[PDB]
Amino acid sequence: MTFETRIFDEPELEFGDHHHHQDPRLGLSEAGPLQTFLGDVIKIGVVGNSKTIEDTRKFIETVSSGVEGKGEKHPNMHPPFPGLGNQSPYRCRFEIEDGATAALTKSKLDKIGKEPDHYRAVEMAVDEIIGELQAMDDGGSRPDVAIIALPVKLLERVWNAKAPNFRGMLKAKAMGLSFPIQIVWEDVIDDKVTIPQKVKESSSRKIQDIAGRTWNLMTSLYYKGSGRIPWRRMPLEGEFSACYVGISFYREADGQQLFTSAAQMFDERGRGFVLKGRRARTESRGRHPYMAREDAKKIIEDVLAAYKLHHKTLPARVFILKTSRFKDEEADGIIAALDEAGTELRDLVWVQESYTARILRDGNYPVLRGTFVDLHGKGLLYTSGSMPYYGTYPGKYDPNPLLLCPHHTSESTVAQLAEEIFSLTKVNWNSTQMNQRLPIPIRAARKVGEVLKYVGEGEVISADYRKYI
Amino acid sequence: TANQIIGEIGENEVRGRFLTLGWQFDGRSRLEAGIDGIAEVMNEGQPMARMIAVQIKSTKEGKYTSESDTSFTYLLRTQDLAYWRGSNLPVIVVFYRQSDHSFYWKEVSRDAGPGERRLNIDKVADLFNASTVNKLAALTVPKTGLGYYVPPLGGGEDALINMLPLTLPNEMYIASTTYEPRKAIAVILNGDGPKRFDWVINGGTFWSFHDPRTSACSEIVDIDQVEAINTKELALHDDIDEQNRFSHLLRQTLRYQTDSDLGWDKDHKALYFRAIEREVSRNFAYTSSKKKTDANVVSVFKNSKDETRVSFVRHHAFSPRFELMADQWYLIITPTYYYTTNGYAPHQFAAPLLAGKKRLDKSAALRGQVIMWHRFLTQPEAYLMFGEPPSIHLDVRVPEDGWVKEK
DNA sequence: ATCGTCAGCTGTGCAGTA
RNA sequence: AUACUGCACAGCUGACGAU
Ligand SMILES: [Mg+2]
Repeated sequence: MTFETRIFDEPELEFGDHHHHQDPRLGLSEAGPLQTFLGDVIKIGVVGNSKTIEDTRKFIETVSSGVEGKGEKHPNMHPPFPGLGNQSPYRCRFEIEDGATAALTKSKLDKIGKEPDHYRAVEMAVDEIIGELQAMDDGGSRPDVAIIALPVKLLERVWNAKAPNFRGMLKAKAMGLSFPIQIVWEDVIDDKVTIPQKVKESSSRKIQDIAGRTWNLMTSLYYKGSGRIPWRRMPLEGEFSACYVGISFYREADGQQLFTSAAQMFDERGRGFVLKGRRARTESRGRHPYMAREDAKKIIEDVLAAYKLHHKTLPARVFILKTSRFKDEEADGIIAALDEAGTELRDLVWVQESYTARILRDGNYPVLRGTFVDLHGKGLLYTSGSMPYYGTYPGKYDPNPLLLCPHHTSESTVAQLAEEIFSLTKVNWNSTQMNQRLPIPIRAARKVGEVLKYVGEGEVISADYRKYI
Repeated sequence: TANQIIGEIGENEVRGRFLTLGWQFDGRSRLEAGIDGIAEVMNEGQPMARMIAVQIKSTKEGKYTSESDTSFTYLLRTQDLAYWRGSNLPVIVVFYRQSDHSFYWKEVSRDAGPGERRLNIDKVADLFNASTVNKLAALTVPKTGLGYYVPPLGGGEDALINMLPLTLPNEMYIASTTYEPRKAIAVILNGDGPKRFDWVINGGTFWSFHDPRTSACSEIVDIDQVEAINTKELALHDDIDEQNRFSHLLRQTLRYQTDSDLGWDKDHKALYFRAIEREVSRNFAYTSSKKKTDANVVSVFKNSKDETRVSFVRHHAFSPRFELMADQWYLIITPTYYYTTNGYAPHQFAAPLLAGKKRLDKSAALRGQVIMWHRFLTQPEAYLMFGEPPSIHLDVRVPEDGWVKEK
């Protein structure tokens, strides 16, 4: 048997003034963001210790004027950050206001530090932080995005040396405030400090140098503060209207219950790309990663209603990505919930990250990004690999490629859908990295499920994506 | 004259050597005296207007200055460095040796304070070719400035997929019988004959491919209810549970076959094979077609602090999964290591040295590992033979020829 | 209620990406 | 917790087989 293969060109993304480039950093540098900001200032708030507030201000004033990257071996992999001055990528200024200076007390950290019950320490720490943030939101000093950068002293007596998380219930509680939060471990804002790891206590974590962290955190802060999207994937000329839904899975904070997760995105009329979640919690029925009928039907109803509310028309094509097997328990419900609304095209793809076979080529380098092989219906696609642009391989071992398994109800061929998700992988607003592997709806649903894993019942969830990355 | 005619031959023929790819070449007027026709890059015939100035020179025949089989040097003039300055386009110089029709070029990036002039050509890695052209073509892009890059330039490569075409026997035997498998192992363990397992007892049925009566499996199959059936009619089912039963049959079939040296494996990774005295192999003779090479298939490495005791013994392993490919069964091979204390118990700590080995590893050793690991697998009741993994043709070529090796 | 074969799912963690 | 990849380990859901 001879297997047909395919090579896809690296996709280009939209930017300001109808620009098109394949690199988010360079696309922001030449053109600016896709949507500009009417205001010219973004207000930042700091929560933590006095030293951490100081070094957060030092971090902002350090990266305002621009800080270069790393060695000259790969100039395309670590571009310099041109700062926030005259030639800002975001064309806005980022200021810390004087009314948001939340400094914690050493007596409280001595108090919480007591570890009789580890669970109550996490709960009362998170409750006191959220109470102080709520007290800050009440006054006339509302920030836009709050850095809540944790100190070494509090975190080491709650995370490693004591088992619940921190980020999960912390963002589960920071849900009524009219601004998102961003946790910053102390190494990011101050590079002189070294924080030891938990299990290999002799060893410790290693991070990037300066500017990659600067790029990722500044893009995250801009998207959280302004609310205007930095980039989106460029639509093709003469293409139909499409809608992307993704479904992921998780386990709760108990023994034997699984609760599932979802995410959703589409396009706007003028120039935009929405990306949201759902305001309703998902309950449990069993422990297999399955969907039943009413869950899939109400997911499709929600996403179609949210498209119709924005475009005043139903979409012409629905694209759904899952992680477990696409069986007939829920595919009948999906297809019925599509045909009651008259949407013609329909694609349903199971994504497998659990395979047992790879592809081997000559030389010391593996296959490039986007290499496609067709296994008689299976769509084996390498969403990572070597880079003609980054100039090298950013990894150690052979990458585990995605296995496309389209459902037999799907419309398009296995080669078009892989190119579509190959375009869809680089719409990660967390970072500016190019070597994304999982597609963005599965990634977004995983983030939503990780946040919703610890949400208490009766709490209203937010569909705004700024509280998730 | 003669050398003038040789030069006018050489410029046209290096024009042709540029023309064998999408590397469109243009000529020059009469009165220039220091640069010749200019080369322009196109990918697949589509221009993007990237330029290289080229200067031609040519000889007829003979050994060059200090010429060897792998390298040869040359001398350069003194007044030409002003025009050989690393200008807006690099000035690549080329020479012709007509005898083996060779077109020599060496990189001209930028002259500097040394001013060594001359040339340091090698025979193998600085010749005009369709294999190392990206390293040729990555010169006009400067180090300063970001966003400029050149795509892969032509060529092709034949890759492969780690798969084994197995040759299954045509027929196998179905037998309905008593002696449920716990009683079957309880009666078959105390034996000295051919107590070899290649069956699944499912619903009180045997489903073997070797003769059950003519072995130590006589008591399980009894003296009757033994027949034969071709494998093709019952290979295709509508019930996926029956397909899983056939996969169970395949695994227990190989469990006989791959019980060659030290099989009978407990984890999902099979092939625990090893040695008996020094616990080394140094084996899997891969004869190839130009030379044979050996690799440490079973490896013994002493610890750093203590040298008189063997720290860990290394073996190779794989995990089969038995995926049919449109009514055709292939074996999926997934290579992995097996650190062991001595042969029977898992090692205490060996993970960070495997990760360290993977850290300095490439994917070149993987493919070579798979081909040497199949060169042994191609060689009574068991056929113990296997075919060849398939190969595919790539549209594009990896630009590693224009890059530097990792570490 | 465990046990090989089966194929897969999530949870909770450690290097550095040239 | 600025991102992402690879290794290592442990658990639970549906069609399979027993003393
Ligand atoms: Mg973030």
